[PDB]
Amino acid sequence: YAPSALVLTVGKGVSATTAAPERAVTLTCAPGPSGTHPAAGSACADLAAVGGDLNALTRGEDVGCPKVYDPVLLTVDGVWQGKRVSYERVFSNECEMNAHGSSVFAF
Amino acid sequence: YAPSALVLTVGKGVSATTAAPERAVTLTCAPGPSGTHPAAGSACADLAAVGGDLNALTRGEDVGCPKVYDPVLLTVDGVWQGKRVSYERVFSNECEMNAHGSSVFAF
Amino acid sequence: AQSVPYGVSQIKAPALHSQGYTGSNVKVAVIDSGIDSSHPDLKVAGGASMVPSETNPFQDNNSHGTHVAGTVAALNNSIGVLGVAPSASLYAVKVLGADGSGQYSWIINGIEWAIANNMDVINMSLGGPSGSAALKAAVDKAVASGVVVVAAAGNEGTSGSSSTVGYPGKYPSVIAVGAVDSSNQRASFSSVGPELDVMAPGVSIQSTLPGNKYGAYNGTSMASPHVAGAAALILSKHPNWTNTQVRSSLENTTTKLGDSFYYGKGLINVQAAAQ
Amino acid sequence: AQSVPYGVSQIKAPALHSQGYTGSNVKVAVIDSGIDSSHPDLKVAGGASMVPSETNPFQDNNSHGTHVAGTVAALNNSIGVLGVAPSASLYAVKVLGADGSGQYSWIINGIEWAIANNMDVINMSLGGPSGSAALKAAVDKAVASGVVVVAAAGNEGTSGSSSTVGYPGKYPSVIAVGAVDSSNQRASFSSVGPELDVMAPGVSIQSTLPGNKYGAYNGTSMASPHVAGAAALILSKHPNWTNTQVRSSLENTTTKLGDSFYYGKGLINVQAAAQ
Ligand SMILES: [Ca+2]
Ligand SMILES: [Ca+2]
Ligand SMILES: [Ca+2]
Ligand SMILES: [Ca+2]
Repeated sequence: YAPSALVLTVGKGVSATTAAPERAVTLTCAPGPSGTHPAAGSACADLAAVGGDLNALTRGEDVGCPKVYDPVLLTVDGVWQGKRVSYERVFSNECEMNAHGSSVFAF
Repeated sequence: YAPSALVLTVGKGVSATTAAPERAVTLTCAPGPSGTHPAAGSACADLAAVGGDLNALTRGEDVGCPKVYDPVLLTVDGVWQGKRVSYERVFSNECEMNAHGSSVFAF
Repeated sequence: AQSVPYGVSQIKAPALHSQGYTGSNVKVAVIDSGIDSSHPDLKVAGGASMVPSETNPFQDNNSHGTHVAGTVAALNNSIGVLGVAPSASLYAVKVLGADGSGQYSWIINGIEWAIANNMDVINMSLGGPSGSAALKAAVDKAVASGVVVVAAAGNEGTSGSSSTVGYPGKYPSVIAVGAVDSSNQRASFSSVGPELDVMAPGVSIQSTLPGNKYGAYNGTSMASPHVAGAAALILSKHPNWTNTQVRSSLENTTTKLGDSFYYGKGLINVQAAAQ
Repeated sequence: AQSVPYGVSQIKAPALHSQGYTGSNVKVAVIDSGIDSSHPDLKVAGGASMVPSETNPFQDNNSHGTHVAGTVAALNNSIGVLGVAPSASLYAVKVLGADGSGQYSWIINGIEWAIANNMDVINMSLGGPSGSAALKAAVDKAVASGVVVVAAAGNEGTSGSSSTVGYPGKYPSVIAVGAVDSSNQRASFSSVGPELDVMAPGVSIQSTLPGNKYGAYNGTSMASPHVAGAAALILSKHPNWTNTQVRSSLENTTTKLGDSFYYGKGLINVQAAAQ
């Protein structure tokens, strides 16, 4: 009985709010993958892979983004293995962030 | 384009964590109601009613709970009208909390 | 072996039980979630259910109600615990569901069952923050009827200098019980305000649970059946004392603790009440 | 009217344009997201796409690439802005999708198109944090080939005393551009480390956007086409100078700013470069 539920936001800005959220989704891997995630099954799969640890999501390796600075802020809140979560990160642009996990940020 | 997504947890305890989450759901009213909520449509309807403001959820009026003290902690995180959220409350027991909104806490 | 929860002791019950007063021939209605009638440390005379979808008074799906019932009459043998009023006739008026939730009109209806079936004492370890004309009318008629009425103060600790006493215990016609520890310290969650009558042991009160189990709980809920069992012993000593006499007795012989917004009159002492 | 972005000025471009050096007859390939060829302040010679699902080099669905292209050759008329090298032949090597994301092998492939089609200068305002044997081989062959190679330092500001310069600009064969403001202050997001060559204006750099629009942007990305347009003018003055000569020229005539982990050699000065 995996207590699992996340919500994800993203807006231009360098901090939580002094940076509105322009997109927001929810993911749930428990028991099976669902939520508003145009890529649930992979994300679960992602976190599973890294076993729920944002901070450990191999960036890209062979993907390049435009070197523009339009900072984007990523928030994640919920539980994983009934373990709480409250992560937030800032990527220099939106391509960076997308090259970040594989599918977590498939958003 | 209502940026809307919440996640809800609940565990015995007086604080966020030094109180595991034993149950967790996600709700989404935007555009329409969905999520893991054995009562989505009402909750949306609830928040809509109160227009997303936890702190304003008429308790009961004509429902009584057992006067046992088994404190339960409620967390809510997300966005409402693309407005962020980070609410958490402690009810003296679990009946209290259920008598709280109508359906938000329909959990 | 059998053990005596500290609470039965805090209140001087055994002194009475020593002199032959065990609550015998007295009818106590526990309005609540029902009562496991199949536990060995309990003996349930009868009862009824106001819960439409949960109609066996003797099936406590919450455990709550069983816990409470045990603080009033846990039998007096060589097993389990010991109720305050061990030979008391126990009635299960169920008005609380499995979730411990019950409509006011169920509560109300339960009170009415008890008046008609001539209970002497009623225990209501339930409460909500708003009251109503019917509920108030309900407990008011019990008292006119001669029933002693007891109920939990509430678990909302303090809140300014405002009262946190819920209903029906806010109503002046109901004895409202707050909770203290083995040290006579009020438990923190205990409701305060001027509608509080007395205090009783309500922190880690060990009683009976559904399925031949025993366990410990906390709450103003656990304090009430102390006062309820209390009322009951006094009537085994003095069976034609009015409820007024019994009430009056309980509140005039308390050991005074703190200031009355936090402690009312203080910890009851039935030994001292029975005179 | 036409306006001259401060950046074209920071770097002394107009001095050259005054003496007849406008980057004319020089082939600059902008490897990127493509370039709106239908904007009035741009004139696009030709180009190709390595993006399999996005095969028109002249359709910039990101705008990025259009912005950059404009910092190199925005035409010189009575409208819009002004490129650094206004008469430069512009090529759109698209290797970035609508999302501004492109595989290394697309980048690589784009470089290869440019070598074969004899570009003189290549601008790569793209980058990732890890490199590879092929990518490195890629820029290395450009240079052997005689192409001047320029690329954004990266936008990861600082991080200990570790380098935050991404690829391909980390590679010593690529000129790597960091970014300064109108005050020659390095922008904060600007990457640092020993692989940084020079700085250029990369904060609120106003250029052309898809749909006859003009707007301002920030990034090491905006700094590169400054150096790229730079390279280009020097070749309009000296068309049979090797890339080595041109590189060497740019880095030996910089105005020195801070310490080189943060500024490399300093702000380029093409006026001073063309001799
Ligand atoms: Ca016993
Ligand atoms: Ca009262
Ligand atoms: Ca122009
Ligand atoms: Ca370099």
